[PDB]
Amino acid sequence: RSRFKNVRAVEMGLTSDAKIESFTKKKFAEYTEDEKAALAHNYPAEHMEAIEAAEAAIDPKDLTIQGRLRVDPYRMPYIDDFSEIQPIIDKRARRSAPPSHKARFMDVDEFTQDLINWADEIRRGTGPTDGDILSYILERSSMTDNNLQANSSLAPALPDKVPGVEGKYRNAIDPAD
Amino acid sequence: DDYDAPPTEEEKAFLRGLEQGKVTEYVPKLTPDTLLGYGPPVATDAALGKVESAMRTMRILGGGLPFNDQSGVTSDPTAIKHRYVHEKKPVFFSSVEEKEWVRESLDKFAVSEGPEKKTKQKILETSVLGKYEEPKYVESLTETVKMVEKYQGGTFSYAPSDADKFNKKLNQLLAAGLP
Amino acid sequence: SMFRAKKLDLGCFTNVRVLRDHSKRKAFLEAEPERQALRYVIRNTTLPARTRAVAQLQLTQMHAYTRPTQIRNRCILGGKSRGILRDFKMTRYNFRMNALMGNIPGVKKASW
Amino acid sequence: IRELQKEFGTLGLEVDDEVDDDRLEHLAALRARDKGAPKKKRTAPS
Amino acid sequence: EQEVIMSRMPRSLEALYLQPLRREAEYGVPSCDLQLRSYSIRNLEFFCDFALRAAYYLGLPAFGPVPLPRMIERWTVPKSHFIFKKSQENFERVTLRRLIQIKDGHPETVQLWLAFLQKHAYYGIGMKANVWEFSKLGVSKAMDESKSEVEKLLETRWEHLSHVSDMKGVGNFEDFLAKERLRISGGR
Amino acid sequence: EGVPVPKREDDAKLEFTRPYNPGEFLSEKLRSDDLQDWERERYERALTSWEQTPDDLKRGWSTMIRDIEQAAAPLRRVVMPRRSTFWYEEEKDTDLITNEDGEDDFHENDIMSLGHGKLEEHREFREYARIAVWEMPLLSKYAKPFVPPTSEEVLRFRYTTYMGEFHPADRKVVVEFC
Amino acid sequence: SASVIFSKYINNNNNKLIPFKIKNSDLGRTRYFPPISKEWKNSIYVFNHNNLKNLPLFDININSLIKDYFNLQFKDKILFKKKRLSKVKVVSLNKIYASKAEIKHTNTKAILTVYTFNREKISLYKKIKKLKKSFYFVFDKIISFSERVILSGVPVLPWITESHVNIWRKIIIASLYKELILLRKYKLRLDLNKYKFEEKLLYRLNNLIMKYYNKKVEFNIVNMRSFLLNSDILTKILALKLKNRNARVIKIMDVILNKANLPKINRVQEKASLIKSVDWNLLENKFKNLNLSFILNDASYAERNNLSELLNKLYYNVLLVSQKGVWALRSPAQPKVSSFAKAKKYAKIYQIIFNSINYKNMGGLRLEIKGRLTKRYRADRSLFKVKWKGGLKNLDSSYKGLSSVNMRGYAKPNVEYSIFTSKRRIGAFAVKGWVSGK
RNA sequence: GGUUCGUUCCAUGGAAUUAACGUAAACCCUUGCUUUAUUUGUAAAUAUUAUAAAGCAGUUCACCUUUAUAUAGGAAAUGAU
Ligand SMILES: [K+]
Ligand SMILES: [Mg+2]
Ligand SMILES: [Mg+2]
Ligand SMILES: [Mg+2]
Repeated sequence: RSRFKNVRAVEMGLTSDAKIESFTKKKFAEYTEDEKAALAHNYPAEHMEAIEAAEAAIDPKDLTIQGRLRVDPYRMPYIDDFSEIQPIIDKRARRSAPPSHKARFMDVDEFTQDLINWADEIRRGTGPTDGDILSYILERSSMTDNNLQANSSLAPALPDKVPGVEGKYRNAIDPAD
Repeated sequence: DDYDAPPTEEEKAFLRGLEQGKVTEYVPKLTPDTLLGYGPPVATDAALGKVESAMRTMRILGGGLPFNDQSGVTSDPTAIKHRYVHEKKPVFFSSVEEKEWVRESLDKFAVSEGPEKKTKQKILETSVLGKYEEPKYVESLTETVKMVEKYQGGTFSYAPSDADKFNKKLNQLLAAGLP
Repeated sequence: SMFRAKKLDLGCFTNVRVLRDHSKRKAFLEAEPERQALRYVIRNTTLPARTRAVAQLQLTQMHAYTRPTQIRNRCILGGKSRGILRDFKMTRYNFRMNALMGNIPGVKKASW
Repeated sequence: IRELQKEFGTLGLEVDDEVDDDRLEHLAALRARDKGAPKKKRTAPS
Repeated sequence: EQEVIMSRMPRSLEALYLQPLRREAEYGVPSCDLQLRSYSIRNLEFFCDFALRAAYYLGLPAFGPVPLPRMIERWTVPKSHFIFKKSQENFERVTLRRLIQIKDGHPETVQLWLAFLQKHAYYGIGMKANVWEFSKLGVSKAMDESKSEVEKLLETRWEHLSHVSDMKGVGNFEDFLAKERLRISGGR
Repeated sequence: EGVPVPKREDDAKLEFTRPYNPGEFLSEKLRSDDLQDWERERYERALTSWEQTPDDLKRGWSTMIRDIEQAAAPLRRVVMPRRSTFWYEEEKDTDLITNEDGEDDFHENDIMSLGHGKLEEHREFREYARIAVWEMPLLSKYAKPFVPPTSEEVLRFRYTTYMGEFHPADRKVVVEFC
Repeated sequence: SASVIFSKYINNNNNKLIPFKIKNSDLGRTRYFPPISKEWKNSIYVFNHNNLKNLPLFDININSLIKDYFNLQFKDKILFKKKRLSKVKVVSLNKIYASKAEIKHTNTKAILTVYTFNREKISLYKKIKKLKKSFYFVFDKIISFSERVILSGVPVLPWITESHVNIWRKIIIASLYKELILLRKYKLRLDLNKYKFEEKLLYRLNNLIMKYYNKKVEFNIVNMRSFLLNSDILTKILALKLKNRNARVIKIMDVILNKANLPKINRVQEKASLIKSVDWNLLENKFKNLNLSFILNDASYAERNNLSELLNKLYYNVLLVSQKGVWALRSPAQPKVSSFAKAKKYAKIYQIIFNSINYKNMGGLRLEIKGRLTKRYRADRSLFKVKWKGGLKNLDSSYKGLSSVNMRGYAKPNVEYSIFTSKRRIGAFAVKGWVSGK
């Protein structure tokens, strides 16, 4: 006897060990050599290492004898690879460099040089566009830290129109007033 | 005339990237070295359990903070310099990247690379080798001093300094009740 | 008076008696091993009578602050000493108000 | 707050101690109507 | 430059929508008793599932989650800060817990399982583990032969700790550890 | 000591009190007041080069700074607070005063704080699904099969861990042999 | 052979075999399990409780510390602001408001959550945006006009050292001093407001708060679009308003309430109950025998043996196109991502995640003011005012009948209660506030 | 004017139509059942005590009686459960 009962495997017609193998190879066939190449050409190197190991760890015989469907309240409501980090539905990424301790807020002299440096970087790629001027008030650091873009701890914002919230409100205020 | 133009479509799309975020990369990485420091400090026969108990002792000397190798590299330079210099106590860095951030944050501050030789033996002596001082068996009940050391050596509540405070007053009393 | 720290170190609710019970917990921490050697020599009936009489007289000369029975838990938010809960360092009341707001983790109103 | 005003005081940032600043305003108001504290006596009563 | 019709998805992703697979123990001798605790169930119940998924990849056959008897503390406090004692109300603190037992698990492998769980611990859960290991006679010798083996593994770990020459603030080393472990623990 | 007095001696001396052009600025700078001799040569070559250009070139400069002054004119204008204002009713900082035009309107782009606790709980379920799809499989490369103890392994020690927590009971070692 | 002790733990095998039973009874959907972090401020469990008895007291210290951190402002001398040295107490409202922190404790770190309403950025951004676009364009011409007059001969190069740049940099400032101080003034004030949420300044606050929990603290600051979505920020805004002696108490409540927009509702349908019927679309009712050995064994469908295909018929797959189709992978520094990360469309995923969140829309509001809020400086009886807009009930349970999960056994999951205490020149007063979610 | 444990519900009024709180609902413990889990609990075991997560369940059906025909109630160890 094993840890599990064969009651569920004997009714379908998998009483024998050789019968369970015909089901695994038919239902849980391993990836073909062609699929691996295509799968290794789309995903990066590191992501492929975890895939090849999972197909060796998770043997197909386990999925047949004891594999069941997940119905718990913690199952993910959708299917996704979770390969990258998405804007809203994922925690904000932190890939910046640590801040400088000796950094200080620029002065009128240092501020001018930074403003001059910004005017020469955009004049090397009329004049400054609205996107460059808008990327200077929100991304140009005014600290003596070599224009560091520190990782923000601000939680990711929500979509422009949240599902379940949009389409239900009317603005009582009137511009004519 | 005080009118402000509504946010343009270009500007809206730009703010989204900052607020909502962008599609960054993610690289899986998991090796025993990335798990070293979070393991259980157990005195097993497996070297992994003993290497973790030594890492734990370095954290008690460093201040006792947990081994957090995923919450950044910042720290307190003004306080680590005082502890490392004005108090002359050790300092524990969860990673080398955190060690170089305090260097680039202080004006001419030098942090020793590694501990000294003796400090490495004192850690392996008790945390890894586990060398104790067997409490001897006292037969006669009149052996006051010997009997006290027996009890003080069989419990971690009495520290080396507390036992000395005890033995100081005890020996003072025994000597004051003689002819 | 001699045990009161010249520089206040208490970070909780400060009081006249909270500042007095804190000075006793520190004075007892320093003299506990010494005070436990006098109580051991007094109870050891194997030592000479004079040895036990000298320890009995020296224990009586210890300052009151050194005595551990003088220590009494006090609320870290109100400073009272009556009806204090050891698990929260607060009065029965301050525990209630904080438990309802959600400041005490785990505590919930009980119904059964 | 006094240890926060010194950590950010090197960057030129300021912050009002709403508690202490309020305690000082209450004392100043009393001196306006002659209700403050008396001169601390530092000698035996005689 | 063509399209390949994938027959199925990676097994790693398909295993996330099935119940946590479990390995079969040949002998059934416990090698670890991990007991999780929390004041809520949605994080405890969830982490218990995540733990079983890690014990399958490591070959550790896990058994559980076994729901242990919940611990209930009770306090009855007066609703008023004064004379009004005739009106009281009951409070409590229910501790919900589980138990994941690992049988026939390699000692070192179990420590990886436990290390992986602490790094990715779910907020609001307290974990306690008891590890069982077999050993031969003569522990004194064994613990002495493995001094050099541990020195080679710590060669690249000594960088964490750094101190001035002839540390004077520590004084008595063994006494420093004892009283510095109390401060961190909170007194005992 | 004594009753506290106000601290009114707080001010930042502006470098220049009025806009100076290259000529006037260099002239005042090169008044032989206090500077290195060699350093005074740099300014001199600059001033000499400044007084070598056509008048029109100099004229344009004078108008260029006046075109910048008008570009930053609406940024130093004291906006008058609205009659029925809510935020700037007692705001003594003229700078922050805006028009209060559509500043408190709901654009249907946010949920309540209670909803952010369930959304932040999903951002964590993905963080744990990303670990169980990409990082857990790598744990199988370092696992070792269990081997039953031989006839010489007669002891069964027990060690307790609290997973990164200091508990005084984490020092006991139980041993049981037959 | 085997050890005698290794055999005494094998014989103790009375385990119960997993039955894999077949469900014959219909199952209803589970309740809405609210977040755990909203029940208690500290979501923690420690095996040694000596690290748990101070948390209620630290909270006050932390909240007061974080409150003062979001109020940090430059010294007027640093920005050449010509401070007005008045003896009055300015009551400023255009600052960053914060809520009571909510900490998620672990043995390794602590995640400190705080909801803010950045009211300073709303003004600084719009004002600095008034600066014409020609300013930067005309300023770029001065950099080219000064590199042909001062750093040239007759009307970056190897014969131009950095010594000449120092003097060349002052002339521009000599003629644009009063202009650069203005731009720099708003640029710094915006960056300060921006760095309070980034690591450039949070690493300094982490140290001060790290001395209480003895752990590295991670922040999850959340930005709110309107201040009416959090009771902590709302009761603090109304409190600062009433601190003035001339504040019209009753009229300030009407302005705040009028700024609260409630969604349209069908009264008859909102209060209508739900009948209990078996939902045969539930994953538990669809397949009553969850064993894959029975679902994939040609039960009803044909040639769907593949497990992946089955999952696609139950969950929305993002990788595939057309919701149901097939996965087509292309055949044979830069970021390490997939070759289809851009093709993935999270249009319906956003609609699945935000529909499973309850109490999103604000449906209730209640403001209570009680205390000494008179004008004249004399002894006068207390004042009490109450206003509300919408209901604070739990509609899912009060009308429909669905089971809810009360917080701490007595509180409704959808209501946020907060109290703020202040004082006038004549006495103390409080401001309570309830905000509810539909 | 009837009805209901209840401003519950129906009808009706030459003035009504509605909202919030309380009520109600829901929740916690408890009861039967279904599924999950089997240690530190259980003699054995193919699992039935215990432990505890979620879900279902009632006045529902049957019988009898019933106004203005609109709203319903009774019976209680010998209908089911
Ligand atoms: K000892
Ligand atoms: Mg009527
Ligand atoms: Mg057992
Ligand atoms: Mg049962």
